[PDB]
Amino acid sequence: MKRTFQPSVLKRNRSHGFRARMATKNGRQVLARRRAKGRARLTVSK
Amino acid sequence: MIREERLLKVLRAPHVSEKASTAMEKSNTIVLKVAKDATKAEIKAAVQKLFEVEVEVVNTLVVKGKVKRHGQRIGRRSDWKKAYVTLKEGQNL
Amino acid sequence: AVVKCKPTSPGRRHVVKVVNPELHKGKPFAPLLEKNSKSGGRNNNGRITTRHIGGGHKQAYRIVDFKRNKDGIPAVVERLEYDPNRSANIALVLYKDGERRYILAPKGLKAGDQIQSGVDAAIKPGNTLPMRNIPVGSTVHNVEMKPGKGGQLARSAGTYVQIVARDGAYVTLRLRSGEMRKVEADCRATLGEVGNAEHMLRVLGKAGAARWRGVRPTVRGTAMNPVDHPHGGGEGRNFGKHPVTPWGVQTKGKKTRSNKRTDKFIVRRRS
RNA sequence: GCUCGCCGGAAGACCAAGGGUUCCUGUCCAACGUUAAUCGGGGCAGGGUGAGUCGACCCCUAAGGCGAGGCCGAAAGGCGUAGUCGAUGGGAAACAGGUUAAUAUUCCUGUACUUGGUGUUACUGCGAAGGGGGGACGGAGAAGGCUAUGUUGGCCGGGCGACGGUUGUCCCGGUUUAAGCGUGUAGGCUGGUUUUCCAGGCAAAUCCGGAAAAUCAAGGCUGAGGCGUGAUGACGAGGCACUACGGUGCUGAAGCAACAAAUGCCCUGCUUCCAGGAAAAGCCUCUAAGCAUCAGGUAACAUCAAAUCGUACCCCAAACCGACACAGGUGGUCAGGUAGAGAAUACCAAGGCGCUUGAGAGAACUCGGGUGAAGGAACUAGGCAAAAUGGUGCCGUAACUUCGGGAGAAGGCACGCUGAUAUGUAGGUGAGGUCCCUCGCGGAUGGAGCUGAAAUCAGUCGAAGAUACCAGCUGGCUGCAACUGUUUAUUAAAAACACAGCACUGUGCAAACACGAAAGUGGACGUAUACGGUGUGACGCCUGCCCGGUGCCGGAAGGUUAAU
RNA sequence: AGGACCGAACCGACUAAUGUUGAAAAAUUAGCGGAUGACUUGUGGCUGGGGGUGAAAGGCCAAUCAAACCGGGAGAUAGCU
Repeated sequence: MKRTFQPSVLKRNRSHGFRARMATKNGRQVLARRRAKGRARLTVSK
Repeated sequence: MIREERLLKVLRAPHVSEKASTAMEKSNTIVLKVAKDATKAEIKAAVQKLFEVEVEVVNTLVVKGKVKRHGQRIGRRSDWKKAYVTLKEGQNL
Repeated sequence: AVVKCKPTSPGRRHVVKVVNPELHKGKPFAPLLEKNSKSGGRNNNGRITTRHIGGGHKQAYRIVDFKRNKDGIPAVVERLEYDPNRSANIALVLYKDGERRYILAPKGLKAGDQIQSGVDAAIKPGNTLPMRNIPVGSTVHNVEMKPGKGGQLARSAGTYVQIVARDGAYVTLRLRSGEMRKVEADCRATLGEVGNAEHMLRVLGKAGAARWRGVRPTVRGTAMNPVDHPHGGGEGRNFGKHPVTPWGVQTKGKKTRSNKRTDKFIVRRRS
């Protein structure tokens, strides 16, 4: 059956990637919480 | 021209294997590990000027590093670059 | 020429076509075409603002000359063409100085026919000229509402506007609505009536024909749940309410004009 | 290794996405593998991915994103012009053969092609975020010409055969060759050329558009395939010499023709139909500012450059998405034989597999199937399930009907094999020869050869000739819904939703209406034959009475009536 | 010609049986509907929570939907267990 995760790298990055978190106020606050929690990978880039 | 300070840092090791060996003893090509940011003009110039031979053409691939592990600790090795340096008819090394 | 299709396969049983042998079978004139991307009924916020729109055939826009600015230069009608963006047909015309333009095609106008815009134009169908020079009681289409702006009244097929008065700087116009409106008399207008009247006689025949003009289905309000439409719910068919829009405003009677700026120009509302 | 079975429009082959070393070799069997394991997609180590031509990057753009200024907004921020990004689309160029354990249009051999830089030489008006062309583009249908590919004959090499026969109307195998370059064909489109003039293409224009003449009747554009060359080369069934028996080298015959034939190519064509079918760059042209014995343009030759990243391997799957080595999901490409209308179906080729627990026994019972005396719905909520029907041709076919249907109504008959008509016909294709020449990829004649239905007559076999697989059960009365469609992903597919059609009502354009603190945007580059809302729901005959209540529309006299 | 007819791919999901600590958190097998269209599909884009989208089922919005998920107010409150 066709499950929910149908992967695509270009949609992974355009959607949840770094240049797209940095592109706005609230994604920068996301990166700030991931750095402050102290996190090995911030976004999902590769 | 390429400066000689750049041109010394490019070639890194001769690559020893059996594909390399049959490339030397069968098709004049010496195979050698180069700098990761080394272009084909740099490798050609560096073999022209550091082994004093005449290079016909260079072919460069980039080899991806293998994820090994020690114990239960993984790690990728490291990517390197391998240059197939096709020499002319007059060569030794 | 309207044609009833023979009833092979339902779906064709009720279709009436409006065929026109004088339309150009071929490609339109290219440098008066441009891209017309379809929207889906959705504004710059992405949201559906006008419902029921979407799909349909790909269409190219045709720059139709509504202004009719080339004054005094005659133009022969080169051909007539199908325009997908309108109810009427468009005539491709060729001015004497070698410029082609598309105009709305009036009623009698065929290929090889002289039209002429401007003040000293002859009064005959196809000639755009200001309404201080048109006689009272003449059918007139493609009417401007502000001088220099372009035609906006009576553009849809088979539609005309009658000039009934010339009191001063204004002409009283019986719009196709039935409404009497004052327009400034310097506004150009094209003589005759616009010419595909039989457009209204076609009957479409099946559901997919509506679909291919870009008209998605209309779910009626009473078939929904109360969360969706004010008509909603009820254990079999159940109306019981005064009929409203999906936003609660009364349909079936309730007047929704509020302008106050253009009420000066309305002599009598429609009836 | 020999047999046996399974897939073969896939369970073969090649990719994209996705994964990321799973690829290949050596080595180990702890754990992982639903068992054992010497094996493995497991552990450990080593190896492996070679590009001017493939793809990305790059040039150009769609939807859409972002957006200097800007308009807007308590702030955050919204929208958006110039612009700038964004492929799933447009834009230069390589093919055959060989090779590795593992890469190959990348390496090697042979033969090519493309775009830029620079230099020389000959001629020369060049020049844009500007003008024009072009790129540039729908659905369906129909043939015609081809090819891939296949079949048969010829040729060449080999065999004459475990059991009757098999020197022949016999058996097995091979019969392959590309890009590029040259020619220009079956088609398809368009009249061509010269001169003058002009309110158009923001300016200019020799370009485009337009208006006059004059002359010629042809020119041009495009185009599959074939043919020639590439190629006296490669490949080639097989033999020969050594053989770490794994193979390794050497040598190597024929290498043709006929017919059939695509869903591929001519074809972005042609015919037709409404529902009227991207953009921008490369490309070709025109000039403006400027530069004008310079620069630049064109042509030939030479020379240099073409960087960077991807390239392993799986990819309908044990490697991706499904927690699993999961009976599920996953886009594109190639598509052989026989029978067949066919990409169905049966059996097969190439190729790949036998599904990572086995050995027995042959109880009840469960699951998947086969058959069944007589009866034949008696079962049951209900013919649920099963059984039955099932092909092609011809005959024949009712009520009712919107005249289309109903209709494949219903119901029948024929069907294999052999021989003759006819040492294979009708038809298709069509050589050599002959005739003419505007002479060749020509047309006329001619029929050799190949292919080849279908029908009749005669005979013969079986219980049965649509023999397997595949492949309608039919009829009568009636409710609802007109019809095709849509819907409760995962107990409801329906009479419900939709629908064409009808009506009412709003809406005069800065439209009503909707999203939006606003700007703005959709409505719509539309304009009342249009658009929005509401109900009803093809079609036919129709749609009666009630305005007291609630709503809406209209009226303005009087009563009451806020801020002030 | 056709929201035409029969029928594979392709899309679907009408019936039955199995399965129901499944091979599978919705499938398999045998039949079944559509199959040139209101079709189907790939790649990208857009719409967002009292909001979207809806041929309307209160369906769908990441195995979640009469108001998603995450985090916080937050140790809500619980005359109840």
